[PDB]
Amino acid sequence: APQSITTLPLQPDGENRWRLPAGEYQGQFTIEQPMQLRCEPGAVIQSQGQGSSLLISAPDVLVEGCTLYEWGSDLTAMDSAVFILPAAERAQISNNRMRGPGFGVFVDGTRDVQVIGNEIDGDAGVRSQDRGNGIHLFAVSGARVLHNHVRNARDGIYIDTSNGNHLEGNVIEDVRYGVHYMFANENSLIDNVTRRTRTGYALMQSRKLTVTGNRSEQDQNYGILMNYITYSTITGNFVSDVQRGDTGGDSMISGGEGKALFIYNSLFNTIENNHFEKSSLGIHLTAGSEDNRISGNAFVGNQQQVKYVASRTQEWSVDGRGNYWSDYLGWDRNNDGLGDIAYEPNDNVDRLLWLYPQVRLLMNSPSIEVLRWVQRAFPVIKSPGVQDSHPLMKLPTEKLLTE
Amino acid sequence: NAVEIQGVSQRYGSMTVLHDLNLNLGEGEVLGLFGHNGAGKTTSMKLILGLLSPSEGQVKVLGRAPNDPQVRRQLGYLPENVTFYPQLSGRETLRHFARLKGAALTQVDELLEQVGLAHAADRRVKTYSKGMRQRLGLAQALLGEPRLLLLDQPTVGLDPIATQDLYLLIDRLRQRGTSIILCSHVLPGVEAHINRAAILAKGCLQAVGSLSQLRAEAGLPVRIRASGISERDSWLQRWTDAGHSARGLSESSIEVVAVNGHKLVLLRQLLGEGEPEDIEIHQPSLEDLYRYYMERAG
Amino acid sequence: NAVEIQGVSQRYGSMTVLHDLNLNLGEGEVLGLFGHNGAGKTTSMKLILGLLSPSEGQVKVLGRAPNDPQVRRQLGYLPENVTFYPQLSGRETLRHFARLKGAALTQVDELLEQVGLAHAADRRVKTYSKGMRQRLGLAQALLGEPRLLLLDQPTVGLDPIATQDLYLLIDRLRQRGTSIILCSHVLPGVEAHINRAAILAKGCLQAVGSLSQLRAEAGLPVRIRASGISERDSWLQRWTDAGHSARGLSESSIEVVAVNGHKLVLLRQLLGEGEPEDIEIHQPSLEDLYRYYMERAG
Amino acid sequence: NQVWNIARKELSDGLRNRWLLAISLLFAVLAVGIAWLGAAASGQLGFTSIPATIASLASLATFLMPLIALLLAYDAIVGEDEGGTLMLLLTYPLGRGQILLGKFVGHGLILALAVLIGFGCAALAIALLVEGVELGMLFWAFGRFMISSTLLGWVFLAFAYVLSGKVNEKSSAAGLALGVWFLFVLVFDLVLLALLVLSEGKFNPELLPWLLLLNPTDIYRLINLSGFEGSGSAMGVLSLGADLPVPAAVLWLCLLAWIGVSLLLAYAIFRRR
Amino acid sequence: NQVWNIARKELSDGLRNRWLLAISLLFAVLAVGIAWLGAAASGQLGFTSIPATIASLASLATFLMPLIALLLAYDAIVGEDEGGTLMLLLTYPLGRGQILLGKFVGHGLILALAVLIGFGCAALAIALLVEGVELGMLFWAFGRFMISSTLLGWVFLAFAYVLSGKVNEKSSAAGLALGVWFLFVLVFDLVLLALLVLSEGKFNPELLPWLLLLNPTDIYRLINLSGFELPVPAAVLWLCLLAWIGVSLLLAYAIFRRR
Ligand SMILES: Nc1ncnc2c1ncn2[C@@H]1O[C@H](COP(=O)(O)OP(=O)(O)OP(=O)(O)O)[C@@H](O)[C@H]1O
Ligand SMILES: Nc1ncnc2c1ncn2[C@@H]1O[C@H](COP(=O)(O)OP(=O)(O)OP(=O)(O)O)[C@@H](O)[C@H]1O
Ligand SMILES: [Mg+2]
Ligand SMILES: [Mg+2]
Repeated sequence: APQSITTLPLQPDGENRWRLPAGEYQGQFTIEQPMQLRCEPGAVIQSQGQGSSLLISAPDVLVEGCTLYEWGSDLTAMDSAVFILPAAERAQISNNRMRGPGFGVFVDGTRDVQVIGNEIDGDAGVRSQDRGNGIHLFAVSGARVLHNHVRNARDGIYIDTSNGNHLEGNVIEDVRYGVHYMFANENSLIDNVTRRTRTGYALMQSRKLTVTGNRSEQDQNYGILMNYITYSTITGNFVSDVQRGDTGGDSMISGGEGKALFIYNSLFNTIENNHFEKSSLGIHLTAGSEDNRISGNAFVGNQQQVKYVASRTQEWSVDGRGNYWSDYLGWDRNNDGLGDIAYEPNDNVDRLLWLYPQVRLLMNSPSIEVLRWVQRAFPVIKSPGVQDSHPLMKLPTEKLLTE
Repeated sequence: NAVEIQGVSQRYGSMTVLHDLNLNLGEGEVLGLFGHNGAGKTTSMKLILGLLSPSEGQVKVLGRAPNDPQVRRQLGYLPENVTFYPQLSGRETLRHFARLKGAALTQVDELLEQVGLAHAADRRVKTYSKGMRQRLGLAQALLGEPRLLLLDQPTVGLDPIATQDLYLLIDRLRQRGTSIILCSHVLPGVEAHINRAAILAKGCLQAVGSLSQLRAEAGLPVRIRASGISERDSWLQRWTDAGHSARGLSESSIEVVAVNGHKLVLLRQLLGEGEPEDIEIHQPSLEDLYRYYMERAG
Repeated sequence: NAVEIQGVSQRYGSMTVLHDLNLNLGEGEVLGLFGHNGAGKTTSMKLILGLLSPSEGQVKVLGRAPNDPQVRRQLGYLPENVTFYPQLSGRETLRHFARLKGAALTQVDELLEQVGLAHAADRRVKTYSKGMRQRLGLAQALLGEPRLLLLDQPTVGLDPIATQDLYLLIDRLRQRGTSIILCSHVLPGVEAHINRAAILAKGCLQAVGSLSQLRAEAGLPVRIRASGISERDSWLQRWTDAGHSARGLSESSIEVVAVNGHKLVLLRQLLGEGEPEDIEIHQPSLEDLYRYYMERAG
Repeated sequence: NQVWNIARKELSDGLRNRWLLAISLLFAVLAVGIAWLGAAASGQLGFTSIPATIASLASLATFLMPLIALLLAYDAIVGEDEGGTLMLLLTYPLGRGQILLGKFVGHGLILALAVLIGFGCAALAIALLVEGVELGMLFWAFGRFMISSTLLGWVFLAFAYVLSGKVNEKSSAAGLALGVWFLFVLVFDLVLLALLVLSEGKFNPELLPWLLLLNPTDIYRLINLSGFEGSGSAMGVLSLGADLPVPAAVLWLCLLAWIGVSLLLAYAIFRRR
Repeated sequence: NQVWNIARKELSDGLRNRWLLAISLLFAVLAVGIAWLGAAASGQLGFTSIPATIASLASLATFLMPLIALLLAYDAIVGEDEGGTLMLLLTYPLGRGQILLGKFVGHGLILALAVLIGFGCAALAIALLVEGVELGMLFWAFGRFMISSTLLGWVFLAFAYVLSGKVNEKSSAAGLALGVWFLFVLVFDLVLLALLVLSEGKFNPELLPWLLLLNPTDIYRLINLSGFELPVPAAVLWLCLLAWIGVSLLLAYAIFRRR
């Protein structure tokens, strides 16, 4: 309800550039001017705890070097820190420091927004029913979220039906859901880390997207949940240590013993060369998930590395890598770097081989391996998932461990 | 006429062990083979058994070649250095053997007391003695009722009470029409049961036939070793001039050795008026022929 | 004193095959063990060796216990049923045995021809004979300097031209202070060489000592055999009453035994009337001592 | 019979060999092992007491059921030749070849007695815990199995006999019996398998599973891994044998002919002993 | 020493046995065969320098290199005792352990001569055909294979001595000798999985680094992966396999002193 002129737009230089002095600015500011906000490090805006603190609806806004604290909490009224209209076109924000209750970034409808290097740690005092959504998108093309270090939120960065949508280098910690996706076709996310999150990658009913190089580090029971997304390219991505427990919410999910890759019904997807480390259940399947490409990936540490739930004979390994099963019995028999000695491992032996790595010595005893040879000759345990048919190598993608 | 060896020589690689050996054997004969310890006495039996092949001849044992097993039903054998399966009973080896020779269980039970091993049965052969192994080999030779026996040095480790007992068993088998082929090295004792001798060379035969006419061409002296026949000095020169010797030892002892023709009348002078204290007469024996024929051949 | 047994009995579980054997030995003697088969002679020298435990006592071998290799060096052993590795040169086995005895290869050459196997040396010993095994079996006991010697039927399958050759070799060995232990089954021959006999019972011992005092307690007749001397009638009636057994034959000869003190006084009268042709007389020997001592107890 | 007398002897010393009575116990715990184990998740598995798990046992008996036969008959000729009883045994009214087949089936019955009690408990192990299975096909599964093992157990007797007829030392008979265990089982499996990829890249691929019958031991797998079992799939050498269009008893008779060629060679070399 | 002399006997006994040196000809054709195996595709020895052929060669050695040791010393006491001639050696100035270890290292140098003429001739066959310049590794990684190859043979040769002194018949010392070949090759590895599949909660993973010591076979299959790349280091794994050597022989030596 204070205006733009309640703030002090000092212009030592022209070209609509406005240096800001230091000061304890008060009030929920309504900035309605194309503003080059060159804000002071000493300038601290203490908002009054009620209402959106920064309404911006004028286009061409450049925000740098600011901070703000304790804005509103009316989440039904969208009490964000910064409030953005569709009319706020090609706006930019950068270098902003937040410790207030409600939303960090509300954006809807507009195009070409740039969120570059932002320290938005809103509120973790609530039990993640009302901790606040961090960055809410709603059909916002041209989305640029860059290097944004965020904590203290409920369900994280929300993306709703956007198509120009780039997520580069952003680090999120300590949240219910890391990033949320509703119906946002041809998305693009790059090198993002989700530390101590009740899930990190929630993706629902989108399409055509690319998933590149995002590392899921120390996550709680759900790493990546694809839901109803065909044309899904997931490359170069790192998964470490999904674990036991719950999320608290369980709105449409089931946070449990630890599923590294929840898969819910892609028609087409090439998930190629991704690392998966030390889960409980490695690959969740759904029975409606078919026509997949999983070649080149990496499966270490996980206990029940694939939960094959389909009635389907899906191979999904097009002549590349049976994706580095650590429970892969069968040494390199053919005298080349080509392996391909058997089909996939799928049994209950993976639990104890996770529990005792020493028994892979006892696996390759020649008394056992001729008994293993008749089990491949006679699948008494009826599994339709032969599902590798080309390990064909020893070890891919060691370069994904560059933390 | 049982065993008919026909001029046979036998080799070993290039080394011969026989020089054209011809031999006959009737049915009441007992033949004692003697010679060196490499003379061919073991390997002679193996041609009779058909263990070898007669390279330079043939032999018709009972008119037939020895490779027929129906010949071997009336044939028994004991080898030298005889071994058995050493983990069995004494009766169990023989009852195994009785299945081969076709005799029933009513032979082994009295063949055990033919050698007197009634306590010794039902024990392991590796626990047995030398003679307790030897009587088991003696019993299988007497298994059934064969007509030809080849006792390849049967006197290995035998009681000299029991050694003459089987000679009586030879003599009982001699009157039962069974000719026995023998070789031995205890040279006394056997000769009373020897019908004909079979002394032979390294590769050759030396002589054949009975003991009496083989003493003819083996002119060998009769010997008297003594101490105190009558005197030394008066009983010295009256024997060397008689075509004999008289070894004048000084301690009242003369070794008069007569040359077996003038043994008739001179013993009336020697021990018909001589005064016996320690006198020992020696008839020229059959090992002395083995002394002689080794000096004849070699 | 070399070998000293102190009251020792020996069992095979319940089969106590030795009864209370106390037997000693000096340091230059020649011993003769005799008895039946199964009497324990092969068991005896095994107890002299470390092959069996002294169950009810102990042995003293050269003042020591037999499980010591410095005591187990200067003995010389030859067993019964001796056998070797059948695929080697027999000199090379003796060359292998010389490394175990420590004697050099300057001894294996003359010992091969002392037993006389150099004509057929350097072949397989399964291509040897029973004599040629035992002559090779003799030579391994001849290695080095055997102070003690142990001879378990050494004369089996040997030529009697060479059987007494080892007896002179035995007679060459006690002159250089080497006590031997000899058991045998041929009872003639050894009596020229045995210093002390040790004929023993079933499990027990019968008697010990040298030859002549063993002849004291045995009632011993001398034995006279004849064939057509002069008469049949007067020879029967002269000895049916005069303290002898006039065994009444009929071929003008009555084969009368004298009591060996009675041949001194009346055989001058006897064969003057019985004009003699070829007559041998038989002193009561160690073989004759044997069957009495066999029948002295069971 | 005259030939039965050593066969009556050959059971008794094998009875006297009180731990060759104990050949069956190691030959039974291979059955009751793999009755209750397997590759993975196999603690007390009665539902996977299938004939394919019995077809696993024939692949395990590819190795040792030859080798048990080699450790018996490798010294039944040479071990009594230099044991010093055959020259006694030639005197007894027997043919030289007459004593071979008596020692053949005398050794041929003791493992035949061992195999029907080596899985006779495994027959009753079905009755012990394996509920819900059909005994009638298992009657025909083991009838495909148990008599097929002992004829292969018979066929390595006469392999051991012709070497022990040939050689005249003890350890070289053992030294050659390990040789024929290697080349006639493990090498001859793969020499045809190494043939079929490059030298039979394109040369003459027509009569290839006819070449399998020179190896005898894979036929015993091909008798049993085919059997009446349904799958037979992806079996690295037996997929080649699945292309052999001869009927089922043709594989039965050639192994019986593999007896019949081999005993004639035993009659040869023992006549030249 | 006199203990060398019966070993000096036995070097003739592996050569005058012409077909006991010729078990290296068995040992060569496994080496030249499965190096050139290529059982999936090729059959022309492509990754011969890569120890996948050596780890395959270390696999099937556990079948038969225990078994080659079992075919020699199983009758070196009892067939000698059924041969009967050992008592003459006992009269000869010998310790019973001095009899035993010279009978051990006599046969222990038979197979030790057989590996480097059997496998080491095939090392030269790879050194003249594949043209892989691996002078540093094949001098060493074969040596970390072939000295284990004789040593796995050395414990099983000693494992034949612990029952060939026990029993009094030859074929019982081949029947009962197969039980340790049944154990250490086929079933003792197998019951460890059956131990593991029963107790999902128990059988703690710090116990099983000392359960690999109890099998002498799998530790031979443990130093295969030295150059190919562990809770237990290699130097203590070298000594525990030869810890089987001493506890076999004195167990045999007490048994050999009770005949
Ligand atoms: N199978 C064989 N191969 C080669 N040579 C042999 C064979 N058997 C024996 N010999 C040799 O041929 C000769 C045959 O003689 P034989 O064995 O009959 O001796 P022998 O006079 O009977 O002696 P003994 O009475 O001591 O046995 C022996 O000197 C032996 O060395
Ligand atoms: N290993 C053994 N187990 C049981 N009893 C045995 C064993 N060895 C020998 N005996 C018994 O001890 C007795 C004596 O054996 P030994 O050979 O010493 O007597 P021996 O008079 O020397 O007979 P021989 O002169 O024929 O060798 C034998 O009759 C035998 O019954
Ligand atoms: Mg002879
Ligand atoms: Mg004796």
